[PDB]
Amino acid sequence: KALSAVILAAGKGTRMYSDLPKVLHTIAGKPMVKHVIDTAHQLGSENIHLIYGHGGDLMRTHLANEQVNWVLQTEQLGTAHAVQQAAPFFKDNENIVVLYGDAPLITKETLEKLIEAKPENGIALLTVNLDNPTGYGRIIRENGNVVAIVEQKDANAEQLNIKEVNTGVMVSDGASFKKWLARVGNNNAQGEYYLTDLIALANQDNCQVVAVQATDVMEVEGANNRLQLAALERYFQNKQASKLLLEGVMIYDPARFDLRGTLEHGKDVEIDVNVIIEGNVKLGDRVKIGTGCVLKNVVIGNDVEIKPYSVLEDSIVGEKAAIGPFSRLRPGAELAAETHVGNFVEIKKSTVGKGSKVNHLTYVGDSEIGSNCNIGAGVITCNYDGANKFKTIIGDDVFVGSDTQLVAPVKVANGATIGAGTTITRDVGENELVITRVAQRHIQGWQRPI
Amino acid sequence: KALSAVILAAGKGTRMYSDLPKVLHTIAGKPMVKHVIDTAHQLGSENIHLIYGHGGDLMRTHLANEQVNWVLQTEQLGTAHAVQQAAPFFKDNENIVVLYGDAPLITKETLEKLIEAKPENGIALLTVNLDNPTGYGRIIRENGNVVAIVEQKDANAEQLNIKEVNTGVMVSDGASFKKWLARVGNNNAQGEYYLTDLIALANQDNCQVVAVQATDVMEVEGANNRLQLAALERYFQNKQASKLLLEGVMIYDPARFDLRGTLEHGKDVEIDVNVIIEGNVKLGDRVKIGTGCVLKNVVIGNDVEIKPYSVLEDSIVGEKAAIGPFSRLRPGAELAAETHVGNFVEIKKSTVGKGSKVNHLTYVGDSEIGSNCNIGAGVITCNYDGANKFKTIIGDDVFVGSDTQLVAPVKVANGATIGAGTTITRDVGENELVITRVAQRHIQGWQRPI
Amino acid sequence: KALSAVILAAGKGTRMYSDLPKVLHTIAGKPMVKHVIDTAHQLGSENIHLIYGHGGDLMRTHLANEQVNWVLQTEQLGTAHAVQQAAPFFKDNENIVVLYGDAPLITKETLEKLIEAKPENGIALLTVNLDNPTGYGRIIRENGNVVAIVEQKDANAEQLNIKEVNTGVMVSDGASFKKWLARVGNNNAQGEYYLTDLIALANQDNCQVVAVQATDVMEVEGANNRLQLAALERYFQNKQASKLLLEGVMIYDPARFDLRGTLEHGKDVEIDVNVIIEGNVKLGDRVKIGTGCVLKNVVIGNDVEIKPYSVLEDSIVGEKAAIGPFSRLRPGAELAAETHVGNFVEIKKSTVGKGSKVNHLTYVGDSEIGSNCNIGAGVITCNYDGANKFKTIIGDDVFVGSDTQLVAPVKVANGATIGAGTTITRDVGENELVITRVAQRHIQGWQRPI
Ligand SMILES: O=c1ccn([C@@H]2O[C@H](CO)[C@@H](O)[C@H]2O)c(=O)[nH]1
Ligand SMILES: O=c1ccn([C@@H]2O[C@H](CO)[C@@H](O)[C@H]2O)c(=O)[nH]1
Ligand SMILES: O=c1ccn([C@@H]2O[C@H](CO)[C@@H](O)[C@H]2O)c(=O)[nH]1
Repeated sequence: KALSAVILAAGKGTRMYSDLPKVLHTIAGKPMVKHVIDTAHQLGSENIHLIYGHGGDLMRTHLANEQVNWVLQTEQLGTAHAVQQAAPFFKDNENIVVLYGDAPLITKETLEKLIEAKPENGIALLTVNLDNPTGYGRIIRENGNVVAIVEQKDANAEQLNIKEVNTGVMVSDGASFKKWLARVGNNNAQGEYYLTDLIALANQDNCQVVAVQATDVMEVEGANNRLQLAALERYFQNKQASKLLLEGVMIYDPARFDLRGTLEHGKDVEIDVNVIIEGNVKLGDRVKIGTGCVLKNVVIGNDVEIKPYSVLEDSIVGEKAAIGPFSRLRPGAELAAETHVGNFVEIKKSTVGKGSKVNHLTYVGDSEIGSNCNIGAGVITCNYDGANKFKTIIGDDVFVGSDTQLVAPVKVANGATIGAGTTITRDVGENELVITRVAQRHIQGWQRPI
Repeated sequence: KALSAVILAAGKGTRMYSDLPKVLHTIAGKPMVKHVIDTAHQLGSENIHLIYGHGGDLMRTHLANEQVNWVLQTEQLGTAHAVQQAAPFFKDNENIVVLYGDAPLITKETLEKLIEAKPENGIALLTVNLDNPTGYGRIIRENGNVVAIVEQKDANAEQLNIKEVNTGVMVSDGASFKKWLARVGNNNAQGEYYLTDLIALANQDNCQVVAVQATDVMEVEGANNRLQLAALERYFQNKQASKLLLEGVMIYDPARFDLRGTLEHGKDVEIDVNVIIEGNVKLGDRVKIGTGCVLKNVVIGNDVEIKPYSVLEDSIVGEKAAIGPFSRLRPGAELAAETHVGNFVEIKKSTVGKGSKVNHLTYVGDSEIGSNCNIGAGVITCNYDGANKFKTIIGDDVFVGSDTQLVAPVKVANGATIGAGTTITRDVGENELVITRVAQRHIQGWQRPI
Repeated sequence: KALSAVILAAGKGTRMYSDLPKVLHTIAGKPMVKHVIDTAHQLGSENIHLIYGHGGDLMRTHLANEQVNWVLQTEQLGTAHAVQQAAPFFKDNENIVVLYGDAPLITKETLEKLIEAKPENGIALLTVNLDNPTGYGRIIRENGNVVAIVEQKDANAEQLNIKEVNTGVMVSDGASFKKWLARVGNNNAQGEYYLTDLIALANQDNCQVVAVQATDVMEVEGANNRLQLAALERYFQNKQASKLLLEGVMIYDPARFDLRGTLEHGKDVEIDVNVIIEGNVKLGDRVKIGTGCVLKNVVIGNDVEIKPYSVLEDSIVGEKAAIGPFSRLRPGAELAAETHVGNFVEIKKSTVGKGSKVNHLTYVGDSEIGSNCNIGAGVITCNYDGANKFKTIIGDDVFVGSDTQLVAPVKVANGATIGAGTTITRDVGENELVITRVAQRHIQGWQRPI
């Protein structure tokens, strides 16, 4: 049958000591709540009811394009109250899964088991075994069913030894939720309407609740502060790295690798220590990434080596190119096959054609460079003082001598040769040689401070 | 009552294989002994007696400004002998705490408990529970008192199972120390005067010794070699990072963060992987530090982003500034609000005014730059060959074209415009445009090696 | 008696998802099989029989200079079959040790114990204690001898509890191997000729097999995929770092240090976080390496500081030199004593004499620079457009003003002085001052876009 999700995300997150609400803090570059939404979506959720409250404005700006039902909870009177805000929108005969916006590691596969285990008119409850279950409600199994969740202060001696514990994530049909939520009270030390009480209410109705253990403890872990969040981050990165290693990516040290987005890869890819991969990155076969590199939204072709301490964003690199070390590709950098970009070089919004080299101490911006060009050390594309940023066009087989300033807008045609120390403001023709006539004063017998 | 400390720091540290004495090796950028001195000071110690010996000269040069009594122990005849060197300076009715210069992680809070537990005319002894106590003297409790410390080779079968062990750190009043130290002998396998024997001597006098367990084992851990020192370092950094995370600083990976000094911070600070913070650093609200950055003695204002692989020392950065990646601020760099410093830029002992940008391949040294200036790619401030390093003064709203050499001393007044490829040796006036007249030779039909 | 080794290395390594065969994947920059070969050599092996098959061509190109007997196994019919391929070459009265090309951490010291324990006409079998031995053949000791290796599916209840397990590495004399290998059958679920069966065959002959436990479990661990390989890598680096720390090298964080080759060092060497050492590196006394540095095949003299994010390859650095941060030494860089190389500087195949400084934004290639020179910011050595790369010769006590282009081939004699913004194409004489005569246009009252 159909499925929808409710995600509890209204919390202030006081112990984060932040201007943001609890669930907006990122794991691997994405808000915690976004992880949970995505997981709900790939589960097949038809609707996703997002219970929000604190930092409402920020939730709306940060998650503006999310396909969720925005359910504003004006006061946090308990998890049952929270879910009840969305209950009018539950279809009677759809399953509903309740998830928490501050528990981002929960997997599709665990939630599929949970949903599959749910008996008709009953509940499937996700539990977890802890080594120290102190403080948490103990699962009481009679036969293969949960008959009680006994809190810390009520448990007798033997019940205290139970390691199976309640996570609060559960599945039931919409009609059952509507019925039981109306029966939850707040007669307890905290004065709150707890979703937990649905288990007792289900048992009152002679309805079955079945326990499903989560395989991994960290899966169901929340973060109330940034220390806990950093542990979740590390668990997430390790799991991402392990998957990549098992797919055949050589990662020299998985504890020193960060993926913040998606990585598509070929075979025999080698990624050295302290690399960060951000947004959507695609690497071909035999790509080697040296230590310290940062790649954000890039496509790298087969057989490319990126040497250490290179930073690339919104860029495309063709096969057999060589980049680095200390290279910078800024958005719109498009390097063709067999290009060479070297140390202390910055390329911005420019195309560089096949075989061309830009190997030292150079800025190329808003430019088109053709094939088999030689851009010397110290070359700079610049503009006049004024308005917009105009274009430099360099054709094929051009030599640009070291320390040349190319003053846009200007065009240098095929086969041209420009001498070192030149300032180019006028168009250079095909097969034109331009050299600077220097005037020098030579003084003999100049003794330096000895 | 009053308190003073004795710190044992005379050891050669042979297994460090170093020219330095044992306690001078650093943890988080500070000599191990300096950690212990600081802790003794914040404990409220009136005097701090530093027992030193090996590497005496180096101890004096490295710790010249420390407020300690320099007690030179000519021969290491045992820990009791060491403490006895300082005993003439103990006040009869002050408490004395004995600490070790090679155990830098001991905390104020543990030492406060220890001092509080000390019975009148008695001793408080710091103990620790080990899982493998082999080799260490076992604490023998009869009632709530220590009656013996039984060494490895003397313990019977059941005493060998005791996990509580002697650390050697202890508190007693000055008069008691003077009395008992005179009674310590060296009749043992090593021929040494052990401070340990004070427990036996106290019991002989019908004086009470009380055990106080250290909460954390690493707290009381010493370092005899650099492997052990690296473990202490890692424990220290983890503890520093955890504190920061609990105060609301987002540290992407606490195992890849180093603090070597003090960090003051606002809210919503984000610190990426592999950052090093040195000396005194102050970060405002919403500061983002990218991967690989090194900040030593800097003040960073609100809303500043430092992009990856930037190195900053002795510098000030105003609010909303943007630095990096690959930027270098050397001592005396002062960047105003809303400034921009980009890749492969070095700024030394210079002020840069509000809104100004220095975005590529540039060296600015000994300069004053005003507000809303545009310093082009390839610009260099330089001096004549000779003596001292003179100043370049650039006013407000100045455009400096790419690859300009500014030859100090020189002044460029408000609103001036300098063309690319220029050498400025003479003062430029207000609203003066200076462009270089190039002479070029153009040769048509120059065929390059095809 | 004499010794030879057999190394099993024929495997395809399907789960690496690579074009390379299993054993060619690197640990610390060297193929796994190369580790095992080296270990066999330092053990004193007279012959090393390398059983190879899959990726044969790549094995030959990658290991072309290895002193091994190339034994091509056309089909992998089991470990006994593999060893039998080399058996015709075993000397009757030499010991033979069988090792695996995908288990690179096995040590000389463990293998020496194994060989020493081998009884005459018997076998010494390397075993290991696992906490979860499920799936592995259990060692059955009767007295001090192995009488059976009982596989998982045959073991009774009590045998399943045995933690001692078979590794497959073993030593026996050549004659015994020849005899027993001919008697191994393939009557089993997998249809393979297992080397394991030698233990049963030895017992049939009333020959003694003795177990020798490996001290470290990781020692005998293989890698079937890149996840397992990364764990081996991390174990290896940690062990290398621990050895260095115990020799007196200060490594700020051993988990963030990589050695890929050999390191020779003096005393009081300090290596900050995230350093990579490759090939053969030699560091003198008091060398400090800052964070992020990469050193490949370099010699560094006493008292050199390399500041953060410097990359050095095939270079020599004299005593008291200062490099970095953000410096690049490319192959053939030779820096004399007391030199200074600064940020965004690239030096390639050049000698730089004593006391000389090259501190910013500079490329020096194919050059000789003498002593006490001052190479200004923005200086570039370049060539004419044409063929080979010619040499720039700068003598002693030369000042080269900022942004000078030195156009090879050219010579600048002792004591010469070159002004900023100069293009040098002609030889400069001793004590010659060369300054550029600029022509500038000055326009007063030029109002910039306000
Ligand atoms: O009324 C509530 C109660 C709890 N929760 C969320 O559910 C999680 C578990 O209590 C917490 O993160 C909390 O913010 C809310 O969204 N609304
Ligand atoms: O006579 C001594 C004996 C020991 N200690 C120090 O006390 C510590 C514990 O023995 C060691 O680090 C040692 O250097 C000294 O300063 N003087
Ligand atoms: O016939 C064989 C059987 C196994 N092995 C190698 O021995 C190791 C243990 O089976 C594996 O890595 C496998 O590749 C081979 O070289 N030849």
